[PDB]
Amino acid sequence: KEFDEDHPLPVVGSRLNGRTTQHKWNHWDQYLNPQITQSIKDLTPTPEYVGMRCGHNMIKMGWMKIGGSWKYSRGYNDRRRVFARGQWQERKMTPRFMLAPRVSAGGPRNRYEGKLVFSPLRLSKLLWAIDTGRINPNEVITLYHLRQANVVGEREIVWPGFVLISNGVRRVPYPIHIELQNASAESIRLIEEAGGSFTCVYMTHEGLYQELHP
Amino acid sequence: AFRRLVKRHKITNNQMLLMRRREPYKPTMKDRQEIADRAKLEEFERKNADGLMFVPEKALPPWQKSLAHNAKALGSRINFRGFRVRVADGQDEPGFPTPFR
Amino acid sequence: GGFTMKYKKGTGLWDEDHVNDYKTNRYLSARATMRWYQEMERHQTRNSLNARRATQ
Amino acid sequence: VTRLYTSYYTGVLYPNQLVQPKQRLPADVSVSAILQKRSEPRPYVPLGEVAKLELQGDYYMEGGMFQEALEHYGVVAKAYNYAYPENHAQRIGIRIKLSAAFRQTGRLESSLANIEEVLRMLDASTRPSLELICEALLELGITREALGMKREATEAYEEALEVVNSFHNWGESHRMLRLLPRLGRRFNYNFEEKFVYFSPFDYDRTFALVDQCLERAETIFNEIGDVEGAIRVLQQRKEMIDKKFFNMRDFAGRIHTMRGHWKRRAQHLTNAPTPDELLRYSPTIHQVHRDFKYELTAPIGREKEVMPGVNRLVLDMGNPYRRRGRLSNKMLKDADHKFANYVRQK
Amino acid sequence: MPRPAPRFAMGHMLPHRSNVGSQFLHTQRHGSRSTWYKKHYFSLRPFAIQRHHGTTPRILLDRSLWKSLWITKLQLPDINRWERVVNSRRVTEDRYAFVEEEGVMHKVNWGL
Amino acid sequence: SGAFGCGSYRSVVAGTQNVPRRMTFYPSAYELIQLHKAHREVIRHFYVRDKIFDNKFPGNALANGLFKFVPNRRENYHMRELMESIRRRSIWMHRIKQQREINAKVVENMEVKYGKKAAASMLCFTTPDSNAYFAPHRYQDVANSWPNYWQHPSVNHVVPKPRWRRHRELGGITRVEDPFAVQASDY
Amino acid sequence: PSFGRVKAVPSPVIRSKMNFMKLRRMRLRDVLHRDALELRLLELKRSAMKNXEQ
Amino acid sequence: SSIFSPRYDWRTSGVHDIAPRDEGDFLYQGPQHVLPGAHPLPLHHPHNTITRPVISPYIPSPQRSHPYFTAPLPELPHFSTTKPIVYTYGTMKERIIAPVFNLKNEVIYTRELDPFIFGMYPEVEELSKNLTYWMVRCQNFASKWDYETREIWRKAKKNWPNTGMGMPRVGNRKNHLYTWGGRTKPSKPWNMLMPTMDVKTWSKSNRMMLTLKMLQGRLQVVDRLTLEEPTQECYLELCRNMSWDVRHTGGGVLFMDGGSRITPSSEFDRAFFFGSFFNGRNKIVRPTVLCDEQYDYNKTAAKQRMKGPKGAKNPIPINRFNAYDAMKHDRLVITEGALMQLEDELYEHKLQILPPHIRNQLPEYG
Amino acid sequence: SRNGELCLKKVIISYCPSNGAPNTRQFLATHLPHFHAKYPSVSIDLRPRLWPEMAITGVYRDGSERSYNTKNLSPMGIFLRLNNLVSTANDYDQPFCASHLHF
Amino acid sequence: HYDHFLKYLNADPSTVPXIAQTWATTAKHMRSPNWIVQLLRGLHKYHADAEC
Amino acid sequence: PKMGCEEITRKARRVQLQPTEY
Amino acid sequence: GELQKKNPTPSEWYDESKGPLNPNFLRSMRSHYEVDIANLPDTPLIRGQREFF
Amino acid sequence: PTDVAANISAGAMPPEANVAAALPVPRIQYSKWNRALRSDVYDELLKLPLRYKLHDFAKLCPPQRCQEEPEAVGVVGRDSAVGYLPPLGPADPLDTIPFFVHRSSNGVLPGKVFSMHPRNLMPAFYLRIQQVEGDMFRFEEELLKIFPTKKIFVRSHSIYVYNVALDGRMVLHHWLLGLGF
Ligand SMILES: [Mg+2]
Repeated sequence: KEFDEDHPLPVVGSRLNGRTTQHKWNHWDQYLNPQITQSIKDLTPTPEYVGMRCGHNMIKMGWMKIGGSWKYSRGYNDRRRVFARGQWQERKMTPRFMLAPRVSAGGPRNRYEGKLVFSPLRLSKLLWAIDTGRINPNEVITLYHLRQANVVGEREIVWPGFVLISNGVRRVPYPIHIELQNASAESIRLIEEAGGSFTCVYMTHEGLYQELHP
Repeated sequence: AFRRLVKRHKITNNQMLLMRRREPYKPTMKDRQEIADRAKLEEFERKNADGLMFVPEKALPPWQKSLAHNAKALGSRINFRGFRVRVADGQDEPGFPTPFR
Repeated sequence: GGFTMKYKKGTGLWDEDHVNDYKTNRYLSARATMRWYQEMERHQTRNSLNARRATQ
Repeated sequence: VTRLYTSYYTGVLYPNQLVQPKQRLPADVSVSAILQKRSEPRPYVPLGEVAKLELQGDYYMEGGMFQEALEHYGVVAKAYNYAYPENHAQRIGIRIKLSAAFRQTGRLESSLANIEEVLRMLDASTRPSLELICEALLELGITREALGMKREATEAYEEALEVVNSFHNWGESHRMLRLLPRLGRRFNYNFEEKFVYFSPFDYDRTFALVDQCLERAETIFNEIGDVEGAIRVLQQRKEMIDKKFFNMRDFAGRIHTMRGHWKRRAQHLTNAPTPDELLRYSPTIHQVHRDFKYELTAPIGREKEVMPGVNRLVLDMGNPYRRRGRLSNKMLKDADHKFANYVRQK
Repeated sequence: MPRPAPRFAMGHMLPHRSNVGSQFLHTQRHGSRSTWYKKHYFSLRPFAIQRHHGTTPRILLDRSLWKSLWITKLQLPDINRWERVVNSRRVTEDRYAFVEEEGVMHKVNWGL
Repeated sequence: SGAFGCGSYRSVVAGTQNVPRRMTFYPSAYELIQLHKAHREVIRHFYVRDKIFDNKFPGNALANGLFKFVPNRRENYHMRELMESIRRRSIWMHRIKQQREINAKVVENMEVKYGKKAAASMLCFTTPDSNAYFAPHRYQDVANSWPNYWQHPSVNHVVPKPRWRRHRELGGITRVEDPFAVQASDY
Repeated sequence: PSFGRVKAVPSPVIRSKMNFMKLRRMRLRDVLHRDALELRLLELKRSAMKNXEQ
Repeated sequence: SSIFSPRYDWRTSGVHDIAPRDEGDFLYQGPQHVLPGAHPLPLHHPHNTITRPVISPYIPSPQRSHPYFTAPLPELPHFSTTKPIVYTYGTMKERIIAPVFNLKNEVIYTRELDPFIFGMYPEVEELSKNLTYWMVRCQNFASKWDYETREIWRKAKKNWPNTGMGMPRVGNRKNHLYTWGGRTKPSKPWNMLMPTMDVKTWSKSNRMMLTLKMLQGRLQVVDRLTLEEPTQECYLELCRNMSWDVRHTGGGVLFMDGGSRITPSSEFDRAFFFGSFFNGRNKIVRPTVLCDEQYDYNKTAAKQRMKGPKGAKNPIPINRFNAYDAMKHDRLVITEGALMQLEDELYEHKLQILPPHIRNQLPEYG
Repeated sequence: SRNGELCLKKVIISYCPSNGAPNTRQFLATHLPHFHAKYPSVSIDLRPRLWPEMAITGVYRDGSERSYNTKNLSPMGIFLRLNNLVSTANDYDQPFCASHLHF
Repeated sequence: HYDHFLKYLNADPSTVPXIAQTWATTAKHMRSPNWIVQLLRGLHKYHADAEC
Repeated sequence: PKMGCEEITRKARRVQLQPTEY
Repeated sequence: GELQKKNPTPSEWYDESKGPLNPNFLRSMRSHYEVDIANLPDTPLIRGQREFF
Repeated sequence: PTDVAANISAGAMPPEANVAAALPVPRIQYSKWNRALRSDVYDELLKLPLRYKLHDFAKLCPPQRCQEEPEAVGVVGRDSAVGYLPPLGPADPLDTIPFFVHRSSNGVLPGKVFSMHPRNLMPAFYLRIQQVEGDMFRFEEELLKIFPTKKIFVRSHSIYVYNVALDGRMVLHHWLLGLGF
């Protein structure tokens, strides 16, 4: 800071002060004033994007520079080429999949043909949809009604349809008449005590497709 | 199997040209291995100072919880006290009296 | 051959819809735009007329 | 490796150390005119040693030894009056400090006399510092409220506010401090470089002076019972701090750790337009003067204002297909005549 | 946005085949160089000769390159004339040369 | 057929007594949106089916009177897409009409139990933030919901007010008279 | 106690978060100053409008 | 070169002739000297109201939220939107009213705009997604061909033994090491990729670009886009009367022809479409901001004889509105039919965007 | 500056007022008045060019010239290099050594 | 019980019922005597119900 | 390769789009 | 016709309190009024400040 | 904040509290489809010093009264087992909130938890709030008051709070509901 007005400090730049490129409008500037968005080069991607990969992630060395040293990386070559090694654990002991026995010829949780693996449906989710206004409680709710109200996506609908699970709900305030498959005993009890009615409409594949595309 | 390409560091003091080790106040490799073993053993002994607290079925590892639950859900459906299922898996016996026991 | 969405081909509001056009340019002159419209209409009309001729 | 900092460690070069200039009053407007419109409705001197003495004097004043601060200020003010010509910035500042010391010791009449002399010297000066004038009339207001002139103290505080709202730039203090969080390239450690903060009370002393002015004005208004004045002063104080925060505002760049790309600091450290100057000189209100004498393009009607040339013959439009065969050249036949009729004179 | 469009495949970079690169990165052809005027590493950039790359030019001057090489008679119909773009047109003036006269730069007829 | 809200043949066979249901008021906003878009879809299907050729170039002007669909594909399109969309629109209409009848019954019961104004006030779905979506000029003094917050009248004091003036010598250009501030440039 | 290298932390990450917390407390001091100004102004406006209505 | 390089400042003399030319060079008079082009902000395109004139009631000012009317004028008839106005999370939360222009370059009446369309405040990331997709798509993919080692036509036999002569060990020597060979991973049109654009992001970015044009003040609403004759001279006369700089160098024009207010249509006017073909900076686009859902029936390379880039097989057509063309063309002319079509196609979208406690009030409000 | 006279005589700046690279235009808008008010005797000649040379030149009183490159350089850096021009005399180039501390 | 009694004494008059219910639930979970559980449930009911 | 090389003047086997894995 | 007969002079919209007007829009609106609309002074004319025309 | 197992081993608590030492107290978990508001969390929020008022927990909780009504009237606020309620608005009318928080299409609050590099399944998480409108920086300052020791970034679209889990999301949702969103 200058002691006196008569003796100002010199303007003799430093490297950090002089070696500075020109300013390009960033997201904050363009959001604050949209008048300076005049070219296609202003429309830059998210600032989390650095750019293209400019180096080699040579293992056990880090991110090395292009054109640098290659004499201390053959694991990087064995990473590029699919050829692999690693017998330091196999030299004496057998692998864990060879040591473990098989519980059955199909394996645990084997999804054999017609295993009845339902996708879960939260009773809390159903009540939330009803309170929101997606589902009309004046009518009998079915999987078609759920799919049309967009409560469940087509990704989740796999035979057999669904199971009503009472996770996070201990009391249903209004009577609800719903048709599903294999609802839990607790959820059925909650609906019955509220005054509604559940019907386990266990349908085949053709029946499911006909109910979803009437 | 250590780094053959030595790491370079900005030399701010001329004695950094002389020093070979980066952190001289840090114990050597085997010494700090022994130190870590000793510290982890002391922490384990502190954790086991109190006896093996027996745990209910819900606070069990996944590979035991549902097995122990299914092994007695049938008897639990009928509410009467004194029904015990001697499941093979579960917590092992400590071998001595425990305040939690 | 193979599977292609013929049930979607020709379903758009205009001829350019549902056409796999990968030979374009970011700037098209007057002649380029005229030829683009010409090629879209020609693609549609050739498809339709060839199908009709084969069927008849 | 951690640093104990036992030996002498040279400081680091950081953009916060940039020499910030002083806000100067324009040459046309004068403090005398402001006061009138408010009332309408060199020889050698051991300056290093006298600076030691003045630093000791302000240390005494901050510690509470008012008489010692006053005598130190008197000595250094004699030195400055001998060393500097009439109506000098350091001269008027040191007699500001002297009037403050008088007021703190209890010689309120002499304090008021010295501060009025400061005001007349500011009027005589050409382009006085905004911080200097604000501090001068702040001392004036405090002396007035010590004498018992509470309305005049509030008037002085309000004129400080009206000067700082009309001549002070609220964004120039953090022009080079706003994009500094973009220098941090590490997220697990050393992540305070992404959250570096610089308080405006240290980089804009005029802001702190006017803040204290408004605080004292609000206190006086609460003592008197002027809810309207208290609300006005608090509103203005809130507006000032909001302007400061807004000029400090900025979005976030990359969050996580970036390796390499050290040459991006050239782009990071730049004369980034502050929000204030951006909204002031938006290219639509402060338009860019564009003379077609030095250009090769002009509006439709102003065809002859283009840069002149010797023997200019309009050949045609640069139709890139003219290089092709006779059929392409036949297709590009009447375009030139139609363009001529399109850009004909009115 | 599901997998936003890659910035490297935006058609603004036709680089030499390097060590690193994505499968969707279109590099320069084998045997071809990235920069057209860089016959050697010390080759200069032509002053007024412009090679239109990518899209079709809106205004093509007679001395600029587009899908063509440099031929003297084709790119310079009259060597004493200089063509430029004035008001979205091809306007041709007399080519001149700058010479020092009385301490300033003065324009003289280039051919003469 | 479980498409309508009455119940499926499976529930009919089960004999579950779900006939007397609690009549609750339901505005059917989601159903009305779906009906709107299904109506648009049906109209667009009819348009794309009735599209006939209209070529503007002489090379393609030979078939300017025909349908762009061959007769077989036109028939198949009409048989699948058009009438499936019509059936979906009809399902939506049926559901909304059923709900409107139930809502009329509920409104009548509420009017005979409490009164006209009381029933209207109980059935009104107004939320204290409805102005933020339907009339923000009445919500400005509540909260700042502007994307450009600095221009909100509460925070409007931060935006600078330059002193612009037109210059005839520059061609009517507006220019700001505010002098620039000196910048820190060296250290 | 804020003298250079105020303490010996058990880890440089702890040092980093200590510096981060220092900067955060500075920013919070400024924010709390502004918010106290706003709260006092709001209470004054409330009292003034009440006394005006009464 | 890079600024942090020794070769950056190694040119010490010879850059500037000491003598100034006596035609354009001048001296700096002082602070009051108005220099042409000088501006405090970094403007890579320093235009003003003369070079790039804005078409709006007011010049875009920081004190105004948008350079258009905020209330209907008592001397001009006001036309509300075809669909009711709803303010979502991104809308400007303020009334937008724009004048409708007659083809005689006159303001006949005024019309309300939809904040969901022209009020979606722009965001650089969304606009960047739009622009990047458009450029990567508009690239030509057929020219991405290149030779492979197995496409070199050399004898499939080792040329010489590895240990016989002083030549290096090589076999077919048709690889990239030789000037005649090809690469192992060459560029192929089917190996290139075409990006996928979702309807949500496409519509959001297009509405942000429309809002950006409205904020800059280069949006102009006309009643019709019709020509008396389908010739080019009639189109150029219309442009000259409406002050549309359709030259290759002037501020280009982007038309969105959707028909009249009473007579909207999804097809372009025939006469105007035949007349608009002019070698300049003018482009006509379809009256829509939405797009068809893109698909890919070869996601696993099942059909090997596919010639074309990986990714979406249904890309956006060329005549669609986009950020690239909107940035390239200065003025954006939109018809009332196009406005109606945009509102009709975005009504259900904004209604589904709406929150539930507000959605339940839609039939209540009408 | 020697015995009260500046060795720098002329400052050649060349820029394009219309096309692009707004760094020199920013400099002419913000820093040029400050430099001119600080050094009035230095004559600054501005040259509007279509393809301008991104460089700043200084012509001294002994006939010497010194040019700095200002391509994509900030206006602050341009101001710094202009002050470097006005500071140096461009008469010699000697190392900083013990045998050269005394001229 | 010490923690929950402090929470109950320092609770906001609008959060007292929920904190009493949480205290009763915590007692039931930790298997406190049934009379303690019933007293805590009665306290929760006293704080929650207006007529009780 | 080169522009007019005998290696490319004559035709050879043309590579096709490779099938992906399971 | 009715509106133009009723309103001879521009309404509140013809103000410079927030920013400058646009000469292009003024020349397009000239035909709606009797007074000269496009003729703007260099001063930011304000409605309540000075009576126009 | 007492170690139940330590107290049992010391003799300060009976051995029947081993269930309390092992398992947490059984409470309805907070989710996106079930707003199980916590009185203790809301009490901590009310005790924390903030600038804007917060509504009462009684107003936050949906009305729980007798279900003897024959027809469920479509009132604005009715009984809901999942705790759904429309926004209540500001707590004091003589105030202006600098920001506005929009709700989702299903009524869910914008608090959304992500992970750092979820490909390797790393247990480091963060919260992203991308529906705030108005003064995102004032929202960020209130977030600084809430989480003092966390790293918070802000952009034009989203606000990131790093190293906060579903519990942090629950605290944020509680604060927003109390504020009136
Ligand atoms: Mg299997």
